[PDB]
Amino acid sequence: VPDDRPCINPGRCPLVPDATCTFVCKAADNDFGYECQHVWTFEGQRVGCYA
Amino acid sequence: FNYGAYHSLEAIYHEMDNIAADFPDLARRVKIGHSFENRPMYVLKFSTGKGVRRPAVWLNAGIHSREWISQATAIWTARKIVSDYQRDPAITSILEKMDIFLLPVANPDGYVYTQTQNRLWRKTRSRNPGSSCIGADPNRNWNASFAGKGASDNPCSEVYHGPHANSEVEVKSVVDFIQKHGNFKGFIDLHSYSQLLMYPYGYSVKKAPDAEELDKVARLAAKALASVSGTEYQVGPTCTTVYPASGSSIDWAYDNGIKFAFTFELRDTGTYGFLLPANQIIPTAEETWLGLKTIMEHVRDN
Ligand SMILES: [Zn+2]
Repeated sequence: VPDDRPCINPGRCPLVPDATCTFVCKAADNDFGYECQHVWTFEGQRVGCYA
Repeated sequence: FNYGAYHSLEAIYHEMDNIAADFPDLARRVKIGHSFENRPMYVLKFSTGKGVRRPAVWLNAGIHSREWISQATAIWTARKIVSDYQRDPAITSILEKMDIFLLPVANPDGYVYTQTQNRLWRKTRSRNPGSSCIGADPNRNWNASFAGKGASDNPCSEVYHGPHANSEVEVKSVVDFIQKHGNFKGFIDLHSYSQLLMYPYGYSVKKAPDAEELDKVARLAAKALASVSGTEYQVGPTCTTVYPASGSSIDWAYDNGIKFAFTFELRDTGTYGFLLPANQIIPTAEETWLGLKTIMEHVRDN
Protein backbone atom coordinates (compact mmCIF):
# COMPACT_ATOMS: atom_id res chain seq x y z
CA VAL A 1 0.00 0.00 0.00
CA PRO A 2 1.27 3.52 -0.83
CA ASP A 3 2.51 5.67 2.07
CA ASP A 4 0.11 8.33 3.27
CA ARG A 5 1.44 11.76 2.27
CA PRO A 6 0.44 15.41 1.79
CA CYS A 7 -2.12 16.10 -0.95
CA ILE A 8 -1.35 17.25 -4.48
CA ASN A 9 -3.74 19.82 -5.95
CA PRO A 10 -5.90 19.86 -2.77
CA GLY A 11 -7.92 22.98 -3.52
CA ARG A 12 -9.86 24.87 -0.83
CA CYS A 13 -11.80 23.39 2.08
CA PRO A 14 -14.66 25.90 2.26
CA LEU A 15 -16.49 24.55 5.33
CA VAL A 16 -13.26 24.30 7.36
CA PRO A 17 -10.77 26.65 5.70
CA ASP A 18 -7.63 25.77 7.69
CA ALA A 19 -8.17 22.01 7.56
CA THR A 20 -5.21 19.84 6.58
CA CYS A 21 -5.33 17.65 3.46
CA THR A 22 -3.72 14.19 3.47
CA PHE A 23 -3.60 11.60 0.67
CA VAL A 24 -4.62 8.47 2.59
CA CYS A 25 -4.51 4.88 1.36
CA LYS A 26 -5.88 1.62 2.69
CA ALA A 27 -5.63 -1.95 1.43
CA ALA A 28 -8.90 -3.04 -0.22
CA ASP A 29 -10.37 -5.76 -2.42
CA ASN A 30 -10.10 -4.16 -5.87
CA ASP A 31 -7.92 -4.16 -8.98
CA PHE A 32 -5.28 -1.96 -7.28
CA GLY A 33 -5.24 -3.81 -3.96
CA TYR A 34 -5.90 -0.51 -2.17
CA GLU A 35 -8.05 2.63 -2.35
CA CYS A 36 -6.73 6.14 -1.75
CA GLN A 37 -8.56 9.42 -1.16
CA HIS A 38 -8.08 12.96 0.12
CA VAL A 39 -8.83 13.14 3.83
CA TRP A 40 -9.20 16.53 5.52
CA THR A 41 -8.51 16.99 9.23
CA PHE A 42 -9.00 19.75 11.75
CA GLU A 43 -7.34 19.30 15.13
CA GLY A 44 -6.57 15.68 14.20
CA GLN A 45 -10.21 14.80 13.47
CA ARG A 46 -11.76 14.20 10.06
CA VAL A 47 -14.01 16.81 8.43
CA GLY A 48 -15.83 17.33 5.15
CA CYS A 49 -15.08 20.41 3.04
CA TYR A 50 -18.08 20.91 0.74
CA ALA A 51 -21.84 20.97 1.44
CA PHE B 1 -40.22 2.48 10.47
CA ASN B 2 -39.12 5.10 12.95
CA TYR B 3 -39.08 8.40 11.04
CA GLY B 4 -36.97 9.83 13.89
CA ALA B 5 -34.00 7.54 13.20
CA TYR B 6 -31.55 7.13 10.32
CA HIS B 7 -31.98 4.03 8.14
CA SER B 8 -30.28 1.70 5.71
CA LEU B 9 -30.89 2.01 1.97
CA GLU B 10 -32.94 -1.20 2.04
CA ALA B 11 -35.23 0.14 4.76
CA ILE B 12 -35.77 3.46 3.00
CA TYR B 13 -36.65 1.64 -0.23
CA HIS B 14 -39.02 -0.66 1.63
CA GLU B 15 -40.80 2.27 3.26
CA MET B 16 -41.27 3.91 -0.17
CA ASP B 17 -42.90 0.66 -1.29
CA ASN B 18 -45.11 0.79 1.83
CA ILE B 19 -46.16 4.36 1.02
CA ALA B 20 -47.16 3.54 -2.55
CA ALA B 21 -49.03 0.50 -1.18
CA ASP B 22 -50.93 2.65 1.32
CA PHE B 23 -51.98 5.17 -1.35
CA PRO B 24 -52.02 3.44 -4.76
CA ASP B 25 -54.19 6.09 -6.45
CA LEU B 26 -51.74 8.82 -5.48
CA ALA B 27 -48.22 7.43 -5.06
CA ARG B 28 -46.21 4.98 -7.14
CA ARG B 29 -42.56 3.98 -6.69
CA VAL B 30 -40.79 4.30 -10.04
CA LYS B 31 -37.45 2.97 -11.25
CA ILE B 32 -35.57 5.49 -13.43
CA GLY B 33 -32.24 3.72 -13.82
CA HIS B 34 -29.58 2.19 -11.63
CA SER B 35 -26.40 3.20 -9.86
CA PHE B 36 -22.82 2.35 -10.79
CA GLU B 37 -22.97 -0.77 -8.56
CA ASN B 38 -26.43 -1.77 -9.90
CA ARG B 39 -28.68 -0.54 -7.09
CA PRO B 40 -32.05 0.72 -8.35
CA MET B 41 -32.66 4.47 -8.49
CA TYR B 42 -36.17 4.79 -6.98
CA VAL B 43 -38.41 7.85 -7.12
CA LEU B 44 -41.90 8.26 -5.76
CA LYS B 45 -44.31 9.98 -8.10
CA PHE B 46 -47.24 11.71 -6.40
CA SER B 47 -49.98 12.51 -8.88
CA THR B 48 -53.72 13.01 -9.23
CA GLY B 49 -53.83 13.11 -13.03
CA LYS B 50 -52.12 12.92 -16.40
CA GLY B 51 -51.47 15.23 -19.33
CA VAL B 52 -49.01 15.70 -22.19
CA ARG B 53 -47.97 19.07 -20.74
CA ARG B 54 -48.91 18.44 -17.10
CA PRO B 55 -46.47 20.43 -14.94
CA ALA B 56 -44.27 18.73 -12.37
CA VAL B 57 -41.81 19.51 -9.61
CA TRP B 58 -38.68 17.48 -8.89
CA LEU B 59 -37.51 17.09 -5.28
CA ASN B 60 -33.94 15.77 -5.17
CA ALA B 61 -32.18 14.44 -2.06
CA GLY B 62 -29.10 12.53 -0.98
CA ILE B 63 -26.96 13.31 -4.01
CA HIS B 64 -24.14 13.64 -1.45
CA SER B 65 -24.18 10.49 0.64
CA ARG B 66 -22.82 11.81 3.96
CA GLU B 67 -25.61 14.41 4.21
CA TRP B 68 -27.86 12.03 6.10
CA ILE B 69 -30.39 14.65 7.13
CA SER B 70 -31.34 15.02 3.45
CA GLN B 71 -32.40 11.39 2.85
CA ALA B 72 -34.10 11.34 6.25
CA THR B 73 -36.01 14.55 5.49
CA ALA B 74 -36.93 13.15 2.07
CA ILE B 75 -38.51 9.91 3.32
CA TRP B 76 -40.46 11.81 6.02
CA THR B 77 -41.64 14.19 3.28
CA ALA B 78 -42.98 11.27 1.20
CA ARG B 79 -45.09 10.23 4.22
CA LYS B 80 -46.16 13.82 4.94
CA ILE B 81 -47.47 14.22 1.39
CA VAL B 82 -49.68 11.12 1.47
CA SER B 83 -50.77 11.84 5.06
CA ASP B 84 -51.86 15.40 4.26
CA TYR B 85 -53.42 14.97 0.81
CA GLN B 86 -57.13 15.92 1.03
CA ARG B 87 -56.60 17.16 4.58
CA ASP B 88 -54.30 20.17 4.15
CA PRO B 89 -55.77 22.39 1.40
CA ALA B 90 -52.30 23.60 0.36
CA ILE B 91 -50.71 20.27 -0.62
CA THR B 92 -54.09 19.18 -2.00
CA SER B 93 -54.40 22.04 -4.50
CA ILE B 94 -50.70 21.73 -5.36
CA LEU B 95 -51.20 18.06 -6.26
CA GLU B 96 -54.38 18.86 -8.13
CA LYS B 97 -52.33 21.17 -10.39
CA MET B 98 -48.99 19.36 -10.77
CA ASP B 99 -47.08 16.12 -10.15
CA ILE B 100 -44.35 15.83 -7.53
CA PHE B 101 -41.42 13.52 -8.22
CA LEU B 102 -39.26 12.73 -5.17
CA LEU B 103 -35.83 11.03 -5.17
CA PRO B 104 -34.88 10.39 -1.53
CA VAL B 105 -31.52 8.75 -2.32
CA ALA B 106 -29.92 10.25 -5.42
CA ASN B 107 -26.62 8.46 -4.70
CA PRO B 108 -27.37 4.95 -3.34
CA ASP B 109 -23.84 3.52 -3.62
CA GLY B 110 -22.36 6.36 -1.60
CA TYR B 111 -25.13 6.00 0.95
CA VAL B 112 -24.43 2.31 1.56
CA TYR B 113 -20.72 3.19 1.75
CA THR B 114 -21.34 5.81 4.51
CA GLN B 115 -22.84 3.00 6.59
CA THR B 116 -20.26 0.31 5.83
CA GLN B 117 -16.92 2.05 5.44
CA ASN B 118 -16.72 5.85 5.65
CA ARG B 119 -19.35 8.07 7.27
CA LEU B 120 -18.05 11.18 5.46
CA TRP B 121 -18.12 9.72 1.92
CA ARG B 122 -19.56 12.28 -0.54
CA LYS B 123 -19.08 11.05 -4.11
CA THR B 124 -20.33 8.25 -6.34
CA ARG B 125 -18.41 4.96 -6.25
CA SER B 126 -17.48 4.75 -9.95
CA ARG B 127 -14.01 3.72 -11.17
CA ASN B 128 -11.40 6.27 -12.30
CA PRO B 129 -9.02 4.89 -14.96
CA GLY B 130 -5.41 4.93 -13.84
CA SER B 131 -6.29 6.09 -10.32
CA SER B 132 -6.69 4.37 -6.98
CA CYS B 133 -9.16 7.12 -6.01
CA ILE B 134 -12.85 6.31 -6.47
CA GLY B 135 -15.85 8.40 -7.46
CA ALA B 136 -16.95 11.74 -8.89
CA ASP B 137 -18.99 14.51 -7.31
CA PRO B 138 -22.45 13.98 -8.79
CA ASN B 139 -23.17 17.68 -8.08
CA ARG B 140 -20.30 18.76 -10.34
CA ASN B 141 -21.24 16.31 -13.11
CA TRP B 142 -24.17 18.13 -14.76
CA ASN B 143 -24.04 19.87 -18.13
CA ALA B 144 -23.96 23.41 -16.76
CA SER B 145 -20.61 25.06 -17.46
CA PHE B 146 -19.18 21.59 -16.90
CA ALA B 147 -15.57 21.60 -15.64
CA GLY B 148 -15.69 25.37 -15.22
CA LYS B 149 -14.28 27.10 -12.19
CA GLY B 150 -15.89 25.54 -9.15
CA ALA B 151 -14.81 21.91 -9.46
CA SER B 152 -11.69 19.74 -9.65
CA ASP B 153 -9.84 17.79 -12.35
CA ASN B 154 -8.44 15.48 -9.65
CA PRO B 155 -10.22 12.13 -9.16
CA CYS B 156 -9.00 12.21 -5.54
CA SER B 157 -10.90 15.46 -4.79
CA GLU B 158 -14.31 15.77 -3.07
CA VAL B 159 -15.35 17.91 -6.03
CA TYR B 160 -14.01 15.85 -8.98
CA HIS B 161 -16.26 16.63 -11.97
CA GLY B 162 -15.78 13.32 -13.78
CA PRO B 163 -14.47 12.82 -17.33
CA HIS B 164 -17.48 14.45 -19.02
CA ALA B 165 -20.93 15.79 -18.15
CA ASN B 166 -23.41 13.03 -17.32
CA SER B 167 -20.66 10.42 -16.89
CA GLU B 168 -22.25 9.33 -13.62
CA VAL B 169 -25.15 6.97 -14.33
CA GLU B 170 -26.94 8.30 -11.23
CA VAL B 171 -27.01 11.75 -12.80
CA LYS B 172 -27.62 10.59 -16.37
CA SER B 173 -30.68 8.72 -15.07
CA VAL B 174 -32.25 11.88 -13.65
CA VAL B 175 -31.33 14.02 -16.64
CA ASP B 176 -32.76 11.46 -19.05
CA PHE B 177 -36.03 11.16 -17.13
CA ILE B 178 -36.53 14.92 -16.83
CA GLN B 179 -35.70 15.58 -20.49
CA LYS B 180 -38.00 12.79 -21.74
CA HIS B 181 -40.89 13.56 -19.41
CA GLY B 182 -40.74 17.35 -19.85
CA ASN B 183 -42.74 20.19 -18.32
CA PHE B 184 -40.79 20.48 -15.09
CA LYS B 185 -41.46 23.82 -13.44
CA GLY B 186 -39.46 23.31 -10.26
CA PHE B 187 -36.29 21.51 -9.20
CA ILE B 188 -35.33 21.58 -5.50
CA ASP B 189 -32.13 19.91 -4.31
CA LEU B 190 -31.81 19.00 -0.63
CA HIS B 191 -28.29 19.13 0.82
CA SER B 192 -26.68 19.81 4.19
CA TYR B 193 -25.31 21.70 6.02
CA SER B 194 -25.28 25.51 6.60
CA GLN B 195 -28.96 26.64 6.61
CA LEU B 196 -28.99 28.35 3.21
CA LEU B 197 -31.68 28.58 0.54
CA MET B 198 -30.03 29.38 -2.76
CA TYR B 199 -30.81 29.75 -6.48
CA PRO B 200 -28.67 30.00 -9.68
CA TYR B 201 -25.93 30.59 -10.42
CA GLY B 202 -23.13 28.57 -8.88
CA TYR B 203 -20.97 28.54 -12.02
CA SER B 204 -20.87 32.30 -12.57
CA VAL B 205 -21.56 35.60 -10.83
CA LYS B 206 -23.95 36.58 -13.64
CA LYS B 207 -27.48 37.33 -12.44
CA ALA B 208 -30.27 34.91 -13.35
CA PRO B 209 -32.99 36.66 -15.37
CA ASP B 210 -35.45 35.52 -12.69
CA ALA B 211 -33.18 36.39 -9.74
CA GLU B 212 -35.56 39.01 -8.33
CA GLU B 213 -38.50 36.58 -8.24
CA LEU B 214 -36.46 33.65 -6.99
CA ASP B 215 -34.95 35.73 -4.17
CA LYS B 216 -38.42 36.96 -3.18
CA VAL B 217 -39.78 33.41 -3.21
CA ALA B 218 -36.80 32.07 -1.25
CA ARG B 219 -37.19 34.72 1.47
CA LEU B 220 -40.88 33.88 1.82
CA ALA B 221 -39.99 30.20 2.08
CA ALA B 222 -37.31 30.90 4.68
CA LYS B 223 -39.82 32.83 6.75
CA ALA B 224 -42.30 29.96 6.59
CA LEU B 225 -39.54 27.55 7.60
CA ALA B 226 -38.57 29.76 10.57
CA SER B 227 -42.20 29.88 11.74
CA VAL B 228 -41.94 26.40 13.27
CA SER B 229 -38.98 26.65 15.61
CA GLY B 230 -37.16 29.82 14.58
CA THR B 231 -34.51 28.21 12.39
CA GLU B 232 -32.81 31.01 10.42
CA TYR B 233 -31.64 30.65 6.82
CA GLN B 234 -29.64 32.94 4.59
CA VAL B 235 -30.80 33.48 1.01
CA GLY B 236 -28.95 34.20 -2.24
CA PRO B 237 -27.31 32.95 -5.44
CA THR B 238 -25.08 29.92 -4.98
CA CYS B 239 -21.75 31.37 -6.10
CA THR B 240 -21.74 34.24 -3.58
CA THR B 241 -23.78 32.60 -0.82
CA VAL B 242 -21.73 29.43 -0.35
CA TYR B 243 -18.93 29.11 -3.00
CA PRO B 244 -18.33 28.71 -6.75
CA ALA B 245 -19.69 25.42 -8.01
CA SER B 246 -19.78 24.26 -11.64
CA GLY B 247 -21.88 21.52 -13.20
CA SER B 248 -24.43 21.60 -10.36
CA SER B 249 -27.95 20.26 -10.56
CA ILE B 250 -30.00 23.45 -10.11
CA ASP B 251 -27.92 25.41 -12.61
CA TRP B 252 -28.54 22.64 -15.15
CA ALA B 253 -32.24 22.64 -14.28
CA TYR B 254 -32.55 26.40 -14.68
CA ASP B 255 -30.58 26.51 -17.95
CA ASN B 256 -32.87 23.76 -19.25
CA GLY B 257 -36.17 25.56 -18.72
CA ILE B 258 -36.96 24.79 -15.07
CA LYS B 259 -37.64 28.18 -13.54
CA PHE B 260 -38.03 27.47 -9.83
CA ALA B 261 -34.60 25.96 -9.15
CA PHE B 262 -33.43 26.03 -5.51
CA THR B 263 -30.88 24.34 -3.26
CA PHE B 264 -31.59 23.87 0.46
CA GLU B 265 -28.63 23.49 2.78
CA LEU B 266 -30.38 21.97 5.79
CA ARG B 267 -29.32 22.02 9.49
CA ASP B 268 -27.09 22.74 11.17
CA THR B 269 -24.55 25.61 11.07
CA GLY B 270 -21.49 23.54 12.07
CA THR B 271 -21.97 22.33 15.63
CA TYR B 272 -22.66 18.80 14.36
CA GLY B 273 -22.24 19.48 10.63
CA PHE B 274 -22.91 16.32 8.62
CA LEU B 275 -23.29 14.25 11.81
CA LEU B 276 -26.63 15.81 12.75
CA PRO B 277 -28.17 13.72 15.57
CA ALA B 278 -31.27 11.67 14.80
CA ASN B 279 -33.25 13.71 17.32
CA GLN B 280 -33.26 16.65 14.87
CA ILE B 281 -34.73 14.69 11.94
CA ILE B 282 -38.41 15.40 12.62
CA PRO B 283 -37.87 19.04 13.64
CA THR B 284 -35.80 19.56 10.47
CA ALA B 285 -38.30 17.78 8.22
CA GLU B 286 -41.32 19.69 9.62
CA GLU B 287 -39.76 23.12 9.18
CA THR B 288 -38.37 22.24 5.75
CA TRP B 289 -41.84 21.16 4.63
CA LEU B 290 -43.26 24.63 5.21
CA GLY B 291 -40.45 25.98 3.03
CA LEU B 292 -41.11 23.43 0.29
CA LYS B 293 -44.85 24.13 0.31
CA THR B 294 -44.20 27.85 -0.06
CA ILE B 295 -42.08 27.28 -3.17
CA MET B 296 -44.65 24.86 -4.62
CA GLU B 297 -47.56 27.26 -3.92
CA HIS B 298 -45.71 29.86 -5.98
CA VAL B 299 -45.16 27.31 -8.77
CA ARG B 300 -48.89 26.52 -8.65
CA ASP B 301 -49.78 30.20 -8.88
CA ASN B 302 -47.56 31.22 -11.81
ZN1 LIG C 1 -24.19 18.47 -0.77
